[PDB]
Amino acid sequence: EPCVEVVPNITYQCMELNFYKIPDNLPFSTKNLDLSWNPLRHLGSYSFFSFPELQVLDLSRCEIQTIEDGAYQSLSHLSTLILTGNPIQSLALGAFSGLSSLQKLVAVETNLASLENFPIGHLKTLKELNVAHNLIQSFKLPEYFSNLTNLEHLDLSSNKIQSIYCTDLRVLHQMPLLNLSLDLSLNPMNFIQPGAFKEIRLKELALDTNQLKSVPDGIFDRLTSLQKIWLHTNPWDCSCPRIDYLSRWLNKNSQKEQGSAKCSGSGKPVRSIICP
Amino acid sequence: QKQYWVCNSSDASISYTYCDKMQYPISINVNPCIELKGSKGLLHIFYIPRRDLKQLYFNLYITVNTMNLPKRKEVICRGSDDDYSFCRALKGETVNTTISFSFKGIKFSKGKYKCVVEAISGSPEEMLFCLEFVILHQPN
Ligand SMILES: CCCCCC/C=C\CCCCCCCCCC(=O)N[C@H]1[C@H](OC[C@H]2O[C@H](OP(=O)(O)O)[C@H](NC(=O)CC(=O)CCCCCCCCCCC)[C@@H](OCCCCCCCCCC)[C@@H]2O)O[C@H](COC)[C@@H](OP(=O)(O)O)[C@@H]1OCC[C@@H](CCCCCCC)OC
Ligand SMILES: *[C@@H]1O[C@H](CO)[C@@H](O[C@@H]2O[C@H](CO)[C@@H](O[C@@H]3O[C@H](CO)[C@@H](O)[C@H](O)[C@@H]3O)[C@H](O)[C@H]2NC(C)=O)[C@H](O)[C@H]1NC(C)=O
Ligand SMILES: *[C@@H]1O[C@H](CO)[C@@H](O)[C@H](O)[C@H]1NC(C)=O
Repeated sequence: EPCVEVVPNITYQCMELNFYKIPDNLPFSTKNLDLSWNPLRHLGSYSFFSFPELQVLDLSRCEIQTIEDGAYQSLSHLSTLILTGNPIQSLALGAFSGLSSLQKLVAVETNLASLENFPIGHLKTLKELNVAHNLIQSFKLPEYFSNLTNLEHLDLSSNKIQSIYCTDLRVLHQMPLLNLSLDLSLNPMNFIQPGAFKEIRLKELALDTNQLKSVPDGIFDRLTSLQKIWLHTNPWDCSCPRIDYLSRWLNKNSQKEQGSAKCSGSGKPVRSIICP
Repeated sequence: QKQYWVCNSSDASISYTYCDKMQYPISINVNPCIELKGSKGLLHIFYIPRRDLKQLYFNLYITVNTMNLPKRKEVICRGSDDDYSFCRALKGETVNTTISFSFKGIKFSKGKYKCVVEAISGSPEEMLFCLEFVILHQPN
């Protein structure tokens, strides 16, 4: 094969080999297949019917722009599926069908604007979905999230999100055992509406390197299981009594915070401000 | 009710009194002395904890003339590498530190200022002591 072999009948790296179509001169038991940087442009029905045994698949930067129903149809054992940097624009409302075993799913920078039309709905076994560096402005998990009864990490960093509203995390209410970690870093966020996290169960929450100047008194207060939280490198306003709520909260949850949210202009830790 | 004079100053005077049964010794030197309208200085402290300063933190009970501010917790010594050297202080160890401090003024008020500072730390957190700090005013 013009491909490379790292593990016989197991792992092939057909990377950078100018393919225009899915090879197949590769064993039928292959388990790990890297097809990154190959002008594949379109993935049509059954695009992989020759690898019923794949586990990990990489299709990073493959200029793909379309994926239709059953594209991965017989990849029952697929756990990972990296679809990074692919100018997708049309996405089959059946695209991922057949991915019964999927667990991880990178979709970094795949020109996404909203998870509303992101057909992962039936991806029950999914464990982590990274849709970082995209074009999402409003982040409002849609109903289908319900079926994501195992999702434990959801990255949404570096998008175009400027604000967190109530509704935005709603569906989670109906998710009791959800030990979800949620990353929302490097976003143009500067507004979190009150009641946003009320009655929600986040294990880890990251709101660092955004543009928050202040938050709503009690915004976290009723946030079950929260073990880690990032709030550093933000343009925090340390004026009394505004900052008060947080300054306290942090002190109360010191062990929870990672890094130290500081004061804009001051540089002084927020947790050091005792207001009158 | 044995009052201990900390430091008399141009804008006020400081003093404290134990608010706990066991009344262990403490050398608290503020230098210079707090100026109620703002000033920095060196809080100097000599003590000797009965408990490992590990998770050391103060519960502050401030009370300005007319009102008092809810119970505020202020952590010192997180499990961090950034903590003040003394967070290493085990039980019977001597804590002879000095610490910089900067007090940003209070604008126009002479009433007496009463602040209680309940110290807590060590594995199962316990009270290391309590101190009632009274600070009287008379700008001349
Ligand atoms: C404030 C340092 C005083 C040093 C000398 C203290 C002498 C005896 C202690 C008595 C209790 C003092 C309690 C002070 C509480 C107020 C803190 C504060 O300044 N907050 C302002 C606040 O200050 C912010 C922080 O500045 C500094 O930190 P940073 O530079 O990182 O930000 C301040 N820190 C410092 O200047 C240095 C330190 O705290 C180091 C303390 C080290 C303690 C080590 C103990 C070791 C013990 C070892 C053996 C176990 C922060 O205060 C920390 C207070 C800890 C008190 C512990 C006392 C233990 C005594 C043990 C014997 C302040 O929040 O600024 C606000 C404005 O922000 C824009 C002020 O509000 P305003 O804008 O409306 O004016 C705010 O002041 C508002 C008035 C205040 C009441 C003031 C009452 C009178 C206090 C007179 C001393 O709050 C109601
Ligand atoms: C997310 O976290 C929740 C809540 O912390 C997890 O629920 C917990 O699940 C365990 C089972 O893994 C329950 O324990 C059960 O009872 C005893 C344990 O003492 C054991 O004999 C049983 O075999 C079984 O393990 C536990 O009661 C239950 N809730 C709690 C905390 O009381 C859940 O597993 C996690 N799920 C996800 C999606 O991460
Ligand atoms: C390739 O896989 C086949 C299928 O079992 C096996 O016959 C062959 O030995 C493998 N390659 C070798 C010789 O290692």
